[PDB]
Amino acid sequence: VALENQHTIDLTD
Amino acid sequence: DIVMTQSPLSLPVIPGEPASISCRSSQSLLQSNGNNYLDWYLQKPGQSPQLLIYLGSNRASGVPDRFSGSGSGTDFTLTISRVEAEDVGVYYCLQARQSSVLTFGGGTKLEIKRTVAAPSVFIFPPSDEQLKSGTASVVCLLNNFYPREAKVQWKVDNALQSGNSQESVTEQDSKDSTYSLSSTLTLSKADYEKHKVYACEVTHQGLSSPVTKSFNRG
Amino acid sequence: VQLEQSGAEVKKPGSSVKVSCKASGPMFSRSAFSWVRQAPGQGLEWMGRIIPTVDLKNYAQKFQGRVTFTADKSTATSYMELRSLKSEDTAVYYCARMGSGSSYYGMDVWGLGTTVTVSSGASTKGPSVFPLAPSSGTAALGCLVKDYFPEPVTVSWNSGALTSGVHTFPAVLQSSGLYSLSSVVTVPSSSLGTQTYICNVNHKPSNTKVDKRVEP
Repeated sequence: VALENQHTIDLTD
Repeated sequence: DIVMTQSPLSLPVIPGEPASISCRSSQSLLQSNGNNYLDWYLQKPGQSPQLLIYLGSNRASGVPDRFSGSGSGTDFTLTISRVEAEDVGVYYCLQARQSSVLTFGGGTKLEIKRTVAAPSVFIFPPSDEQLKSGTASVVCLLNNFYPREAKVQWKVDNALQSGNSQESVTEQDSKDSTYSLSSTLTLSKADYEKHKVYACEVTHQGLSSPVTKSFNRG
Repeated sequence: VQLEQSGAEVKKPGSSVKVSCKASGPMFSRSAFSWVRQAPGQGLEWMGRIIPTVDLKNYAQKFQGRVTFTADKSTATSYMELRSLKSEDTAVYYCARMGSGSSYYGMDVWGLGTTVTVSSGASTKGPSVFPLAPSSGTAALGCLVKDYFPEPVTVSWNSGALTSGVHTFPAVLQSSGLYSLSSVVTVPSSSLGTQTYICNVNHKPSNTKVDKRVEP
């Protein structure tokens, strides 16, 4: 996920 | 992708004085959220790495305030305002600009420049138990010296030995900042019993002249 | 210990090794886990990460194709499997926890590391422990921990009651392909007649524990 890769979201929630 | 430079490779610092370590990235580490994704890690001798600074300038929990990270973009600096003996180890920088790609720098060994200390030298004959198994190990110990440079010369019946010894050296001690060195001379039991005097000759800048420890038998 | 790793391993060239990293339930569910290795005397190298909650994996380019991370959500354990092993893969492999994405604030919790040795002589062998006897105000004594394989070994003195003055040296690889290590301690010379000194040598790859009394 591009968002997670740029430190914008956290895929653990 | 992204290459991390760290300099210097090694950094000798007098206790109580400041140290500065540089880290260079081939690409800016500044993200769209304003954070620079550059961490600093410390690996003390015999231990796992531990986080010291995260995201450029943030101290990890329990890290004293004499550690500080600075910089943005491509040039970063770890400063220790006053070095102490416990700080010895290898410091690594690390970029995490993309969460999916992490890269370490090459590391910087911090050396505590304590005062010169001559080694205490001890020599150990092989044990009875080992001699019964057909081989003889003679061990020479150079204990608690500084700096690391030291030369060990094995002499058997005054003959310089070559190719039959191995040595290793501890990392700098976290309390007194010294090194120790262990050298093992290995012979067959039959060769050991051919000779009489086993000597370890030690050269180190803390000594007035080379010191020799030896024993008779074998 | 917040992150528990599996024990030391020795494997033949070309085979595979699987290393585990167990976290608490709550830690596992909120974390990514990096794998970082360190060859003997070398620096740290990031191999990749897994986010167990979303079964997401990223691999360092150098390792793409022969590393696989997996996770067991029911036991809060993630796994690193490295295939087609080469001599260059002999290293300590560390598990390190970190936040995902916007929660990344460094790899703040680290495992103790797992020593993996790649060797065509892939046979665990227990050490021989020999005294380094004192004699010849401060005296030195020790234990010689010889002819074991693979790394690592740990040494304590008097079951850990004696720590001051203790130096355990890095092992050397002998010509036979087996390791040898010495551990020494300096003590008051006056103690040689009244204090017993015992080194406790633990070589877990062979489940070996040895106590050696070192008499002057």
